[PDB]
Amino acid sequence: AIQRTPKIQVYSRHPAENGKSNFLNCYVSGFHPSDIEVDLLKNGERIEKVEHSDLSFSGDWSFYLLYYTEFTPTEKDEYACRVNHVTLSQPKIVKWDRDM
Amino acid sequence: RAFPGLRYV
Amino acid sequence: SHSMRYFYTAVSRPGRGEPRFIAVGYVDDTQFVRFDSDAASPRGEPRAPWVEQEGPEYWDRETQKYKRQAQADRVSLRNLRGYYNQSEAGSHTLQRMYGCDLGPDGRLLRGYDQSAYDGKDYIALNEDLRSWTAADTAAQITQRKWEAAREAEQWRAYLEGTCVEWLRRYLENGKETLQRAEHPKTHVTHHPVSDHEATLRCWALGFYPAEITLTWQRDGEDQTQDTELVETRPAGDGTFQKWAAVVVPSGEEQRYTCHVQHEGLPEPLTLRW
Repeated sequence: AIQRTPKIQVYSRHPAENGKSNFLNCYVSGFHPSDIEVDLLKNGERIEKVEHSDLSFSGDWSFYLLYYTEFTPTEKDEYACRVNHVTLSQPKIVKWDRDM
Repeated sequence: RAFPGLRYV
Repeated sequence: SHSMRYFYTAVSRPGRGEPRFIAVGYVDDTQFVRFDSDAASPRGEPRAPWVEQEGPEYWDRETQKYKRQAQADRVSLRNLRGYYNQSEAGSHTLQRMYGCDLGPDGRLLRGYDQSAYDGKDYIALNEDLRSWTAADTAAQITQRKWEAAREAEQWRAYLEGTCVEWLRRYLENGKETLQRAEHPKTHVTHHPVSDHEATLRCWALGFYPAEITLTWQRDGEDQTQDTELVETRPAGDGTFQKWAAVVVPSGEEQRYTCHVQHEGLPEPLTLRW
């Protein structure tokens, strides 16, 4: 019935250090219904080995999912999360900002 | 340990 | 206090097959089980080490329960569409959350069994575990069916017995991880936002359980209404992250302090930029 758009957060599991393996996360939350498209991008290109948590939801019935991939950050490589949802007319792209 | 019962809405 | 919580989601997909059913189970903030009806020959699967030794009869039993629930939810979704006179062309979602909360003595504080349809309350087992609250006249059809079939008695038996007993068993089996707090690792970042203001952001990383308090003060005075808080998010390894930010006049950063409260910290931590 009422649809809720996802909040989107892109971040690493541990503080990033160039050359050290890590995990890149895209956390989507607060959305309804549960169907959602989430891709992790490296320099604009979809990352292939990306997994996600099992679908669950919060007390207000809205859903949340963690998408993640193992990665080794470098100074020059750019990462982002691309999300599409029925509430979104075009995909939303959120960039990873390590200095946040 | 999940609920064992079952009833339609 | 501790809790065990199950979350069921069933979603119809007209013209793309039969409804998909997903279940997950948690003790406190730690998932321990999943089931996905779209898997080929689906099974209840462990997601925490402290149920991996439960054995095949247990896992066969949980799998049997999930398969029956998945099939039944297909019937329930069809019934609901009929109650509401909804079009078969639209997709719909049925959710259930249930479980038990325990006090420090292991006694049941509260049991739950609440359902939602189309993203909003449909029917809920009341606190007394003996009566129902229906959200509308469609849910009143379900309520009369469940009252005639003594559904509440079955849930109460589970919530006051099985739920409590198995939660206590999981807590003992997994005590090395479930009953141990992980303190947050903290730092402050700083970003100018204009010629005259700057963002101070206080980070807490790697903590368990998820409950945490992050606050900002200006010369000791709480800045509650000026602090931006993000919802606590998973790190992906079973721990959590949170940040709290404040926008301050450039040159006044030195007045501000971040304060961190967590079960894993015997004394609150103070940070400054």
